[PDB]
Amino acid sequence: VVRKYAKKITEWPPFEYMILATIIANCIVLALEQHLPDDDKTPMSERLDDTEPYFIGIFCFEAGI
Amino acid sequence: YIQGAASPKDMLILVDVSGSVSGLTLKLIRTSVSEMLETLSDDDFVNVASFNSNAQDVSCFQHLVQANVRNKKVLKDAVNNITAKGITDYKKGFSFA
Ligand SMILES: [Ca+2]
Repeated sequence: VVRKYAKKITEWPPFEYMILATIIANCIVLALEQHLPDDDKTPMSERLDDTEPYFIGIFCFEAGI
Repeated sequence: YIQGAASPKDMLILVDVSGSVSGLTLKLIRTSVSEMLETLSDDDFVNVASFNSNAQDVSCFQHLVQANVRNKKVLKDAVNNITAKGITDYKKGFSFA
């Protein structure tokens, strides 16, 4: 699927830098998680989980573009 | 010594059950509750509660029972048959106690 010819986008170094920064931030968020036994969850777990929609959305946008 | 060192008490043990206290900590809590129950007397009233996310009584007793040799045994069995689950909520356990 190429959608014939439209206003086609071109690679932009700031875009790649932003994607790289997003990956680094995701790595940090994954590294700042504590796993507790049974069903206990640290209070920061909810705040950490709120960030996942944003990261998955920006990655999907990058992939689509 | 316990009789002569203080006055009759109204004790409410508030055990914390949660995912974190699972394992060795739960066994230590069980043993500690049993031992501290052993320090009560007939003149003292005691009830044991627990709370993961909503507090509940660990035994059939609901309000308070005299620390006889039978009520203490019932409380000991109830605390020995306890399990650890859920996410801790202090604001409910204390409001229950
Ligand atoms: Ca806990």
